[PDB]
Amino acid sequence: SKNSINRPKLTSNLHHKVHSLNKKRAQRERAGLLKPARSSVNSKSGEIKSVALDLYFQNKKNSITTRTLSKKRAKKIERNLKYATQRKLLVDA
Amino acid sequence: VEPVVVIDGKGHLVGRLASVVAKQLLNGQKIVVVRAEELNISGEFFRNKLKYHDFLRKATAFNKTRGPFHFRAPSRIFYKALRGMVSHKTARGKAALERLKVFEGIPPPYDKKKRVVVPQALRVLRLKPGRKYTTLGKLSTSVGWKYEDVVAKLEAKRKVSSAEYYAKKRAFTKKVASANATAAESDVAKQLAALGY
Amino acid sequence: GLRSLTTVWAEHLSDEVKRRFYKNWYKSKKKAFTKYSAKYAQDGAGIER
Amino acid sequence: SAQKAPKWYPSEDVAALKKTRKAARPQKLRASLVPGTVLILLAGRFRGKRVVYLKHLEDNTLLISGPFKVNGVPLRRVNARYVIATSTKVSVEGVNVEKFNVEYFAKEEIKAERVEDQKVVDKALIAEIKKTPLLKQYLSASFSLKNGDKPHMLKF
Amino acid sequence: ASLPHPKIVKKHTKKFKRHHSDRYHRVAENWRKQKGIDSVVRRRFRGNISQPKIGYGSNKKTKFLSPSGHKTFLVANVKDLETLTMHTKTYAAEIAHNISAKNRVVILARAKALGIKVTNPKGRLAL
Amino acid sequence: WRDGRHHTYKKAKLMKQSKKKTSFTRF
Amino acid sequence: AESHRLYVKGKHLSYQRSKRVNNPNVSLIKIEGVATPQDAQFYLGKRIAYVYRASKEVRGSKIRVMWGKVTRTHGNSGVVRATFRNNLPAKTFGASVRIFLYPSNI
RNA sequence: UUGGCGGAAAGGCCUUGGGUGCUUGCUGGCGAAUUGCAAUGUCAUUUGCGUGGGGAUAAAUCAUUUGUAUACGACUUAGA
RNA sequence: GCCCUGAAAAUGGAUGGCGCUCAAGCGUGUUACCUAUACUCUACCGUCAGGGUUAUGCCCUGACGAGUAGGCAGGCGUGGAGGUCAGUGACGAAGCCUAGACCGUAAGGUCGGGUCGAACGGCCUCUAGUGCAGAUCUUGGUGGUAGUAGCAAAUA
RNA sequence: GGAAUACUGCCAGCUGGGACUGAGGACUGCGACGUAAGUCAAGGAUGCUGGCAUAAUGGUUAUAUGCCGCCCGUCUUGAAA
RNA sequence: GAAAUUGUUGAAAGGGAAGGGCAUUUGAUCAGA
Repeated sequence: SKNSINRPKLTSNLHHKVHSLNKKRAQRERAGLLKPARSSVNSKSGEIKSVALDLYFQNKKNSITTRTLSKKRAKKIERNLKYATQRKLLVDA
Repeated sequence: VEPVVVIDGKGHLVGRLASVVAKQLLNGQKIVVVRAEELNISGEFFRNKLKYHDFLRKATAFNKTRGPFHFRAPSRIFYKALRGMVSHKTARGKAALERLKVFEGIPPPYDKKKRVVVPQALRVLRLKPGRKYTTLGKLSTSVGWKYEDVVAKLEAKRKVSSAEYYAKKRAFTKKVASANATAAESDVAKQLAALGY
Repeated sequence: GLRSLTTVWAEHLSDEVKRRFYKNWYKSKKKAFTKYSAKYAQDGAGIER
Repeated sequence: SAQKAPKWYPSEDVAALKKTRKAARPQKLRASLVPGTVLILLAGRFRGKRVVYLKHLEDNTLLISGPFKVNGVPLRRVNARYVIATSTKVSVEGVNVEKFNVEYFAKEEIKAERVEDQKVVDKALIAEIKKTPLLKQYLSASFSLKNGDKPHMLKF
Repeated sequence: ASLPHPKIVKKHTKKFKRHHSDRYHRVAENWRKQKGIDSVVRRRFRGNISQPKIGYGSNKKTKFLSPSGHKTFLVANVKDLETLTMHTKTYAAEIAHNISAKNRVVILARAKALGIKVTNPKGRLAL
Repeated sequence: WRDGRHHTYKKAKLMKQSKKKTSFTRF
Repeated sequence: AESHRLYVKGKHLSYQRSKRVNNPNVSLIKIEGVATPQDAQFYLGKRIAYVYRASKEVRGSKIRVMWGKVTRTHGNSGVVRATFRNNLPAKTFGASVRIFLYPSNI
């Protein structure tokens, strides 16, 4: 800032950074990568958060992730869901 | 009370102007200094030239390229005097100094604008008469500023243009004041006089 | 300091100076001063200004 | 057992409050506020609009009319601490503010009762406003702080 | 739901971390008093971490209370639940981590029947 | 102006300068 | 018409501070046209707002607000102390602030 | 739209004419309401995709080569 | 009384810096102002004392709180043992990961999710090979240095 | 000769603005105002009203900004060295 | 199937250190009622 003292440097850099970050946030919002509000129907607030069950119900409804399901855990989930619906039917009747 | 304040450096004292300006920038006011070549310092020329030489002999020994950079221009002298007040090694001080602009002479767009002064920094008001003072263009040309002959040649043109402007404005003002004096004595003007206008 | 505020070129120039402006001469279409030569039209208002 | 038990248990009897010696006492409004006084509003839908002062209510509020005819401000409740009181004044004689109370404004389009009351009061208000020159235009206008205005120095 | 209580204030929400637990992995965040005589943290220099002391203690009327106004009580069965039949406005059940989902439904049903607040429902019960 | 492209190029430079706040004379 | 201002412009200067220590809970405000504590005594008790812009829209606005109060004077030059519900971030030293005329005693 | 000036970083200043609206210089007639006793209460470029304006048709680098150059990069030349 | 001199070297340099000249310096006086874990008021924590009351507890009141060597007291935690919770558990034990939650001044404890696939905890007590950042500590493992030094004797 | 004012001090004189706090939880006591009745600013704040009812307040977390902050242990009169 | 250490992905910061304490803005994330 000594070779150009009458030119702003830091204020311009910070203007650039704030616009930088605002655009990235808006695009991460448009791409649906950020979680929705608390009261939206697709929200998960107060419930349990587990990628295993999320993937289970997604592959039941049935571009690169680290999220898998462990077929072991898939069988366990089917087992426990059979138990759950058995109890619900016993309430049924 | 303005977005930007243009200050004519003529007749001012470097350190006092630096203090008021610094405390204004740190408060958030945008300021633009002009006519730094006509700025003044207290004390005789010899003293301040000796001081600048004392500053000029200071330099990193094992490599001169990374030492105190001795800028010769009056604008840069004033900038040094100012930067020594501000904590320029902080983001706050950087943002403050980025609200400032210093110029030798009055270039555009500030030539077509109003300038002001700072009465608690003027030589004629702060100093006692019978006291030697120094001017910054002379000092800088002594210590190696090679542009004082262009700024005078350009100010001599700016002043002529401004004199034309003033001669036009002054006749317009005469017309306006005469028309107002003729409008006076009307009951509207009497009511305005009663109410203080 | 000193500032350049305008540079004026001639009407016709040689392949030599065009080569100086270019860095791969054997591939180019050699379009260097075409619009300037066109600016050298009837009265050369720009040139004279 | 995971967590054994406490031997002590607090009783769930919640105890009444002590007799509080804090009685409601009526408000003491500042001197500047007197009915028929012109007022300047500093907040709300009608911020910066000059109105008149009519009545002080049981809930510490003030009743004000624009009048609606000139500036578009209806009969309204206003707090006294969001208001500046000018020295300008109008003489209130004949306006029936006796009708209006706090229950008049309970809400639970616009009501014919409201427009009726507003017309019948602001005819009597305009009748006295016409005596002073320019007061209609003054109340029609809005208030704004210009460059170089200092409220601590300004006489209102 | 719970009883009226004084407004809860804590005096220190931040955690007390050991010195240089950020600098070394071998030094864990569990608090340990610095016994050094050359220690600026022990000597309480300006610009250093705070140390725990009894002045930071909480009010006795609001101690052991969660924001609901209840003291937590761990529960593993309906028998431990029925300990709190009276104390519904003071205590709140928390099902232990080792409990299974077929018994958690029983505990939740009895808690609903008795009018008890359970702190950790939806445990192993998303199905 | 020079009337051909200097007009557009200079106004664009000045507006880039005034949006990025990277101007020597203007703020 | 051209102006709809019902506030006074001020500047956020600093926190309450010693030489080497600062109290972020208290801020210092400089009011336009105020030169003395005898004049700032008018502005004591008044409400203060710092208004800033964000990119997000949260409740139908990109404009967010920080409210506070004037509490007392500071020195001889017409500077006042202020306390906010949430302290100001120190990136605002040299930023403009709105001092409203309510709660009014006139 | 006419004409002139301005090169210090001119990028702005003034001027001619005719349109186009407004005018609180003065007098009138309608509307405002429920934002509910305050909540800053939001008012001052285009990159991007509808837009169809919708036509025109450059270079550098690598590889190769030169040696006025060279530790390697770089530099300097040549090649449809 | 103030001012100049009244000797002191050698990397470039410091009334703290900027800089200040009817001072932003010297002397003196009058006010206003800034400001500490200091003083005053209030709340909360703990200790101590004094009182009251069929309960190493409950209530009322007040004064206090620095700390190395060191002393005393109350507590948290680990391995195994006697008793008990007719405790927990393949609808998932312990262990591990966790930008998630909570309780304690803290030691620590508790909850949710993921992984795992077989044993493990609270309480009244007992017992000890019981709590680590150091010891040019022990054993094992892993890095930066680093795609670096270099892989150039004996003719090809 | 007659007053006033300054200065100092007193009022169990009057009045206004601003900031922080609201501990405790049936009653009991000293008191005051009142013909009584009862009322009260008298042994710790009550009353009226609006908005939201959710990520808004708040917490956690990655950063930024203002100020501060020298690397631990041991040894010794005492060192960042 | 922990840590040191390492890779990819995603977010952020970076003008000759980083880390830490008080306070808040900004972004993300989250519980209770």
